Amino acid sequence: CEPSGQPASTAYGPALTGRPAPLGASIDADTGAINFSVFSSSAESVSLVLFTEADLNAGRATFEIPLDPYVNRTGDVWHIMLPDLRDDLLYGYRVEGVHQEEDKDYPGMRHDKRRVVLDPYAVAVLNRRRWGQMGPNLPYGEEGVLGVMPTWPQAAAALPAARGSAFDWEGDTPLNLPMESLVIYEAHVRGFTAHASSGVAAPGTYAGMVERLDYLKSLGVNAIELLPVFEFNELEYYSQIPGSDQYRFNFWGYSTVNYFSPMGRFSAAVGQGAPARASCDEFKQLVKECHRRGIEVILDVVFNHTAEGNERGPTISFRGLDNRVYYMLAPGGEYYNYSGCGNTLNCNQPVVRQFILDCLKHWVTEYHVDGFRFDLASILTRAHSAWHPQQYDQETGQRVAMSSGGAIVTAEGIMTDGAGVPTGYPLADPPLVESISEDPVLRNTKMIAEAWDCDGLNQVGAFPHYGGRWSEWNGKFRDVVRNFIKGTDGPWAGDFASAICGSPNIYANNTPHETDWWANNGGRQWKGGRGPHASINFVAAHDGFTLADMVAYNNKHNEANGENNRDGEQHNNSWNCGEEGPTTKWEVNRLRQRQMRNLTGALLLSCGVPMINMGDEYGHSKNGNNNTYCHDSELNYLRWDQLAEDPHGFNRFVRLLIHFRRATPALQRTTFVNDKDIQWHGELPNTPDWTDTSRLVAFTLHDGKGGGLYVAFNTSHLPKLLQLPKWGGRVWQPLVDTSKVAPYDFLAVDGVLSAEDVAAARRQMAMWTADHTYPVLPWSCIVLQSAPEDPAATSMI
Amino acid sequence: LFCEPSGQPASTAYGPALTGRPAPLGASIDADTGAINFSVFSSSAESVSLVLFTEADLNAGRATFEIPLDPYVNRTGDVWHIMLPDLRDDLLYGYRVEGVHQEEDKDYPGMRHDKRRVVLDPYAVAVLNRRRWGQMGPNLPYGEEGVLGVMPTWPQAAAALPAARGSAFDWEGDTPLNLPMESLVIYEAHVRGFTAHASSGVAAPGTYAGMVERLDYLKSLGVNAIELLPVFEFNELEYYSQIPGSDQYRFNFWGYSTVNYFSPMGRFSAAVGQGAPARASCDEFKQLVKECHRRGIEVILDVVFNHTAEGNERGPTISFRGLDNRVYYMLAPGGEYYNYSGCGNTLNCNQPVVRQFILDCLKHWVTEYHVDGFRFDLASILTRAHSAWHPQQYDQETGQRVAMSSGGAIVTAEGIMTDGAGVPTGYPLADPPLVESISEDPVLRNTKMIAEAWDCDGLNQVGAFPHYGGRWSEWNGKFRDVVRNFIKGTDGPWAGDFASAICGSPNIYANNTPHETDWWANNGGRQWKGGRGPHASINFVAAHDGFTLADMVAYNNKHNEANGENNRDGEQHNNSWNCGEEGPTTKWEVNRLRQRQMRNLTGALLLSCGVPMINMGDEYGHSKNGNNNTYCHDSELNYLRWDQLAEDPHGFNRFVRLLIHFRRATPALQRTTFVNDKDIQWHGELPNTPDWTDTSRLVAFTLHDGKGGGLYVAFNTSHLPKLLQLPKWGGRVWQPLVDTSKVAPYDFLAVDGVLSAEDVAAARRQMAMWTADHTYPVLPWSCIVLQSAPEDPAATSMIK
Repeated sequence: CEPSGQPASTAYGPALTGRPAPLGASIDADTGAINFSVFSSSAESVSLVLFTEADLNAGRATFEIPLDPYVNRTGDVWHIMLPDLRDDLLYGYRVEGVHQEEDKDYPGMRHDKRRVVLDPYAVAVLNRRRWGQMGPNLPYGEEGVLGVMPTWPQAAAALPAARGSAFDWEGDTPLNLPMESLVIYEAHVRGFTAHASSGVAAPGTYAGMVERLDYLKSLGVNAIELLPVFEFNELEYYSQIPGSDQYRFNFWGYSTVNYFSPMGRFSAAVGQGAPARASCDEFKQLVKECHRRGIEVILDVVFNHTAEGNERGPTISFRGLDNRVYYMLAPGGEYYNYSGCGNTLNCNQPVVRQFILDCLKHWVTEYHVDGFRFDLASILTRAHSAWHPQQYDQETGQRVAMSSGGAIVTAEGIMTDGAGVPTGYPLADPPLVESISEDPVLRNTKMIAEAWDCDGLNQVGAFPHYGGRWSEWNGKFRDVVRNFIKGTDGPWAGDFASAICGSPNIYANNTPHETDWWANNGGRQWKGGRGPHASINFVAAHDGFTLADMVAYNNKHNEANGENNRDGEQHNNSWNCGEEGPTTKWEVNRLRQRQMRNLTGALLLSCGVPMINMGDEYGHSKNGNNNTYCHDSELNYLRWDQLAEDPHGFNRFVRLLIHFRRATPALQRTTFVNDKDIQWHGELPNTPDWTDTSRLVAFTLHDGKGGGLYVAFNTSHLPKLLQLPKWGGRVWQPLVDTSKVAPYDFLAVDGVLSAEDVAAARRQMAMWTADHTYPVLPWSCIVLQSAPEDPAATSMI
Repeated sequence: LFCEPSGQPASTAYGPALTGRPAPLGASIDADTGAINFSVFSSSAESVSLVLFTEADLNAGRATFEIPLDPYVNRTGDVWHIMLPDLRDDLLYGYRVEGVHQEEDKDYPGMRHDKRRVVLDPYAVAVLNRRRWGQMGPNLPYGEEGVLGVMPTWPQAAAALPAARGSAFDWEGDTPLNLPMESLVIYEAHVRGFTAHASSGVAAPGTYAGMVERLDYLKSLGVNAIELLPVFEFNELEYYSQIPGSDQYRFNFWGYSTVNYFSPMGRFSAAVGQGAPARASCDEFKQLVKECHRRGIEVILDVVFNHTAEGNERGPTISFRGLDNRVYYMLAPGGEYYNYSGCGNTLNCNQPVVRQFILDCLKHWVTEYHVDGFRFDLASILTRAHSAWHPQQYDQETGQRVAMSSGGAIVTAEGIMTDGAGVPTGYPLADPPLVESISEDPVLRNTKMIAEAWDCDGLNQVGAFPHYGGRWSEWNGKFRDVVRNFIKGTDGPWAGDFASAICGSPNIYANNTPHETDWWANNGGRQWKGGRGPHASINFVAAHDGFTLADMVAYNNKHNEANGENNRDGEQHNNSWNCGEEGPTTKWEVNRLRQRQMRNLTGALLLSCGVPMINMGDEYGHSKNGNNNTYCHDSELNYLRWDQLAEDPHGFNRFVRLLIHFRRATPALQRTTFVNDKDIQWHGELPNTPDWTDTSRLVAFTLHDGKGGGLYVAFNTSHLPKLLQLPKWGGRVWQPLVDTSKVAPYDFLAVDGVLSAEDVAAARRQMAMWTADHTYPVLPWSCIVLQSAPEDPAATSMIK
């Protein structure tokens, strides 16, 4: 409120002291001034820097306002208020302080007054407006020139909208659909409509996606999991791929530049010159429209590492604000690398915890988002690295060097979190995860863990989940289903039956392996208290093989990632069904058509929550590449042409199976099935094969009202005759048979089958079903429905 | 000279009688004069009178006129004859024959002349007596002086005069069709049964003309030959009486008891029932043949030359007994009737006059009625040597007949009767001159002959009936037995035997390693053992006698109580299985199994080489409630049920119809030579691995079409289902057609009023992953027929 001394300019009035809360740029409700607030415990000086867009493009600042360190600062939070500020300016911060390479008494200090760094709380960011657009060709690294390189030009943050109104939600609320009801579709914003066949107005944008959303409503999906939509740099490592005319993009976006700003290069409007805040409203429009169609939005989020990399990466934000607070560091200043990406965010140090939590609440409150999937979630359980606060000489006024550079170490010099835990140690009770799990703003927000990291920490089945608040990507489900369905000796039959049940062997298991450290110690308290809906089941996802390719290649084919690449999963549990890649051998193609459906049957006929990889609903292929992370091409694009074509009726199959699952409450459970819910069979009723050599799993599943389903997967290379369990006064009726050419693979009424067609196809087999016999082809899958016995069935149609 | 008056005066109805002529036998129009010549054989008669009737007189048991023939003028040798000019056309005729009777003089055994009777000319062109089916004859004081006729069920009969000159039937260019035997599919039908039911909806139910109105059904069914049960005049009231414990009366319904061989059964004629002259039955029958021929349907007459309606000595004297008993019937030296027929008498088939009679009869039906074939009831009797007597000798002065040693019976030294040429009477001849004549007569050379090659005294000649160079086909009783057993699932040689049956029974008609103890096959039969194709085999699973097709899958044993004889009558061993319960049931699994078994039996019948015969009603599931011998019932038991047919509740009639047409479109099944290892190949659950063991429950085969294609057929008769591995023919795929596991209409995937071409294509693509794998699942007690098509990989893409 008081003036802090800095003079007015053409763009704003005399600066005021301002307030530390809220962090970020906000409008003062009293004066209308923009209050600016940014944390840094390590900075000696801080300047607010403002840009016109032209100045920003040119690598030049328009205005600089030095903050008074006595008046424009409260504790570790710097703050200043600028009244009557031109609201089309953009902002950042020049932060001066020590640097370890210029004084080694200060490991972990990495200030650079030549940089202008981004407000971590930036509501929208501008740097480059169009996807793939290179930044300007400035003489970077010279006096007064802002930005790092053409791939990393100067970014700036948008100001709060002073005049004008907010977005009209029209009563929109997050849907709060019960977790167990979900069918999740993993999609990429750009890849969903970037392909020419998409036919939309703004290909590859938030606005483009809205235009094709009816597809996903028609497909029967009720949740979309978006790949990272937080601002990232797709030109991060832009270079020509060695031995190829293609260029290397960071396509997927698992390398976040700013966590509060939506990705501008997914915004049609920003691409066309709109103000940077336009992307905010384009994303709000998208969520609104997903909700109109009964589709939840789950954001994939990456709080385990940032785009700044290690010391050889760019100073964009955290590193130049306060490197010691934001990143996991050893006492020399080296970056712990549990993320496998160069740095590891300091998740559980207090300011960082608050940042992440504020970020999640921001996306829920401002964008009405329904859930978060946390990439490499194990990192969020690890103890942070602490440093003592900087000492200053009262006489000299000067900074005072400390023992071990002020790293809080053990007697053996090992980094510690300040409270006795060695840095990196996985916590039974991580404060961040507890905060996420218990914050009231997030209480109806779904939380999904990918419960491992890149240093071999694996917490699946015992992520700290605070009373059922977290589901987990179930990678065991993926490997089990792939092994069993291709036909593989081992324990895969038993393991598969368990997967059908929602993997209670993983989520309700209270007898950990003797060698599993986590499950025996920190994870033990978390080994129960969850039902099947904690298992996010998937057969494929953005990384790894597609469904089609899983059934077409024994080995990966990542040549397009560049000569001398060592990219992608080695152990794929795949089978090419006879020949590597495309082939005219008919028995191969017959088998692939079947195994696509068998794998999908497994996914959507299991308790827990199925996730579908974009494109696997129509047999999308990446030509055997199991790691398309760098390709801005058809390999990562939804192929609207191939979808229309549906040559062997697979998209119809998937679509109908989705809808059939949604309509079957016995598959959508919050408690595990018991011996009265499900019974196991073989070729004979109640005689399951659990042996190493098993090639058959089959089960009945009751609907609670006397009806129910019979399901069987024959993974044998031989055909089988099944004896069906006899239910008094009832017969089994055909629905799914993967041995049948489409549309008779799925006998449901639709635009292709009439109610007559279906009844006729049921009556055809009436002699087989009445006998309680059903013939099944090798590598095939059956679903039957129990119906009231009607002896007139076997008379004339 | 034939025209010189023989002495007998004119009457109000004819001119003075003339000498006449011995040939032709019967009553014929002299061309020039226009007078009626009468000629009848009798070697043993002392006196003959032509007797003439008005129908009123006939019905009142009285002659209208009588002309005694002069023995020295109106006779040449053993043929009595006389000619009547200006004969009135309302008159019918018979013969009063006088001579000796063994009851009155024991010196003349075999003689049974009775002058109280007026007998029927065996060559009668039409017969009149009772004009309505089941109408009892008039109440007359029978047995009393003056009155003709035996009893109300055997009233006086009489023969119609020949048709007047210049009035012949208009065939409109009709000829016998002369279809190749191997192309036939035969339908065994009863004229009255065909339309007697209320549901027939025809103008004249139970008649030749009634049958014409429904011929279309047969053409549409896909049949090209109808085999009519005995169409020659018989008496349906011959043993008329109430059946012990019923409201129904005993009839001779089927008609295997012939009264006159030259005359159509009058009570099958709508016209006779409506009061037309007796010859009306002739034109009505001709019309029927013409109508059959128009539709490409051949006509085959069941004929019963092994015995007659006159029975033994206790039977009625209607014709042959009263004319020349020693000639016409097979007799022992004491006058006893040989009974190889099991019916009281046995016709003396091979004696010369009788051979002439039988030949003349066959040519009559062929020439005058354009008939295409004959099926000989108990045909073995036609191979048997006859009874011979020396000619009667008379005292040249006295005149009196003279008694002879043994009654004039030509006997061995031990007293056994003989045929005159050293063969003992009854001996089955290798070369019976009757059969030789039937086989070689040029008028009959395009006429099909079919033998029921057994009789009722244990003689069996199947595989070796004297066939004169393949001129005869045979009812293959073995086919029936083998098929029945195999299909119901039965341990033994049945799989192997069933495979032989499929091939048209070469193990019977082609081979010649006769069975150790079979006397016929080792002797008279031996020259007949080979030289025939599969077309010699008439295959059947059922016939008018025995169970219907539906009753075979619903009954372990016969239920003939309603025949009055307390279930003693009928076949003892039917090789039937009730599919889990005796009679009508509510048990779904039993009813499922019958629907299949009915089709599997029919498939066996129509997917085998040889000539298949279908029994009327079996094409829709006709039942006689477990009665395997409905010989005596004039009721719905023996009537084509048009109401049940129209209903077709599990689509069985569609199945049978489509399979007949399919067979007929499949030249590989219609052969005059036997298949070899190139024409057919045998399989099991694995290709080329058939099961011929005692416990086998699977016969499967491929049949080439000689155009690169062909068929896969398989019969699983096991109680378990099976997965068949089909043989791989390079560049080709097996396509489904017939699968009795499938509920109709998917039991037969051919286009028709129910399945469109789209539906058929769709149903085939459905199975395309299975057939491409050369894997086919089959239900227990099921049958499939697959067709080889060229490989198309597009089949496993989306249907439409």
